[PDB]
Amino acid sequence: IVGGYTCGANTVPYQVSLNSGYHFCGGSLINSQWVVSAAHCYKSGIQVRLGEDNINVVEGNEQFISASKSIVHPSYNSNTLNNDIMLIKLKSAASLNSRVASISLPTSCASAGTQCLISGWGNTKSSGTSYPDVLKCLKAPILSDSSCKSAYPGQITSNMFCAGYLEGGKDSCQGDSGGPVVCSGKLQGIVSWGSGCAQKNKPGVYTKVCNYVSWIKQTIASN
Ligand SMILES: NC(=[NH2+])c1ccc2[nH]c(-c3cccc(OC4CCCC4)c3[O-])cc2c1
Ligand SMILES: [Ca+2]
Repeated sequence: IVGGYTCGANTVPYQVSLNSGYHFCGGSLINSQWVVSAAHCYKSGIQVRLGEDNINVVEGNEQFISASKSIVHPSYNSNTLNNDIMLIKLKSAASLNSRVASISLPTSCASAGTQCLISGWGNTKSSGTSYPDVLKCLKAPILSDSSCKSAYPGQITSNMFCAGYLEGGKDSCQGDSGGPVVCSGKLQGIVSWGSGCAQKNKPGVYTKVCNYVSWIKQTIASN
């Protein structure tokens, strides 16, 4: 996160770290055995880490659970990043409490102007790499489709939305991929891509979760 602040230990209880010997993406806990992330974060050998704050130290509250299966959306296109969503089933259910909790799926899409919280252990510099130890947060508004599309002409599909600041300085970045964009207590986005990080007129692009609520439910129900 660039231009973000320290969230505070466990203040974001649905945030998970996807790890394979190092943190590479984020994800959101939606129920004791399922997490939602970005299809582009897929790999084998993923251990899901819950109750994390500082990713390099064990401080208590952490639950490390291996992933049983990752389900990349059947229509994910790695060249356009359209349908950039994946579901991971955990080997065992997580113990939920106030430090580890799931987040709710939306009943409706959100509108431009809605303020959302984005979190992650991704890069904090726009020019260079600086990865934090603790979880960073950023409050960002969903942008209008005309501003999104004027920013990335021909690259936005209807399963994407832009959120951020066109002046630059505050944005999500690499390492945050796969994680949550929560608005009014509902998971509305998944960190997906953008051009550089916190650059002027290049806001972040997120996977529009409201368009997959039925797919997520049908898939969890059949697995
Ligand atoms: N400007 C933004 N709001 C933004 C948001 C998410 C991003 N993710 C990335 C990104 C860049 C290089 C590699 C990535 O994923 C690989 C790391 C782990 C496995 C996949 C990214 O997600 C850039 C990037 C930029
Ligand atoms: Ca830790």
